Amino acid sequence: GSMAQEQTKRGGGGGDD
Amino acid sequence: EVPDVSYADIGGLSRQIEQIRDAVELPFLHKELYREYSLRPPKGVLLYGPPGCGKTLIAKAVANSLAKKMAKSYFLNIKGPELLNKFVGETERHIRLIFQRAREKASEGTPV
Amino acid sequence: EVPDVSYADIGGLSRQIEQIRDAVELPFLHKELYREYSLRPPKGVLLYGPPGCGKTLIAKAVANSLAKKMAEVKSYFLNIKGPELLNKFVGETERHIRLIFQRAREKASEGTPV
Ligand SMILES: Nc1ncnc2c1ncn2[C@@H]1O[C@H](COP(=O)(O)OP(=O)(O)OP(=O)(O)O)[C@@H](O)[C@H]1O
Ligand SMILES: Nc1ncnc2c1ncn2[C@@H]1O[C@H](COP(=O)(O)OP(=O)(O)OP(=O)(O)O)[C@@H](O)[C@H]1O
Ligand SMILES: [Mg+2]
Ligand SMILES: [Mg+2]
Repeated sequence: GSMAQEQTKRGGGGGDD
Repeated sequence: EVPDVSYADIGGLSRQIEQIRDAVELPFLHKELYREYSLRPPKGVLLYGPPGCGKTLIAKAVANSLAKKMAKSYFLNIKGPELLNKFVGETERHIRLIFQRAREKASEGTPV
Repeated sequence: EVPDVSYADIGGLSRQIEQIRDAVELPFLHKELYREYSLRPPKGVLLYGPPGCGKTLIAKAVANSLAKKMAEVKSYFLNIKGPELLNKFVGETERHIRLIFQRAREKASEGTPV
């Protein structure tokens, strides 16, 4: 019986032009 | 590959060494004997207990004893956080490549 | 910036300072005698206690002692803030840990502790 708050973990992403 | 370890270094664990011999060493030493009784070899062995009780010691000891017992065996050690990549790719590619190499070495005949 | 605090600047700890000084110097002051007994140097040191009792002071003293020892013969002492290595990317933190340990063991030698 408790509430949680989320911390995100960014994932790598790369594009060309 | 970690050499210089054997069951002789580990003391006080007699039953567990015998069990890990039965589950791992015995299927490699005897295959037709297993097939005669239609007993499938155990595929997976997990070690659990209080910290520092010798799980890694038993692991390296059995890894060396498999090579020494046969009359070329390959031991692969991989950790969890090792196979994690920040990119979206290679998170699963590395594991699949590792298992493909394990299958290749098995096809070569060397136990993995 | 090398800290300028030595063991003579810490008072009231004639035992804990002795223990850490032994664990840092004795395996490297007498290597052959340690090898004779086959006693490896300790690889894990933990400091705990109530806040503001001298833990970071002892850390600075150890850093200064290492700096003086190396100057007798600078980059051997590695200072890491607690959550500093934490990163938002999923795999960056483990890679940073592995890189740090690999660099530390790269410079490691029998006569020079890291
Ligand atoms: N008979 C024994 N059984 C277990 N450990 C032993 C034995 N004899 C010596 N040890 C010592 O115990 C230490 C811990 O061994 P090991 O690394 O296998 O534990 P571990 O399973 O990795 O612990 P953890 O999983 O918590 O890291 C070794 O450094 C070894 O020197
Ligand atoms: N013998 C001594 N024992 C304790 N403190 C001392 C002593 N000599 C000087 N100090 C002073 O105590 C202050 C705090 O010491 P130190 O930074 O080592 O503790 P700390 O690591 O901040 O503790 P915590 O992080 O748990 O709060 C230092 O600024 C130092 O000037
Ligand atoms: Mg372990
Ligand atoms: Mg402090």
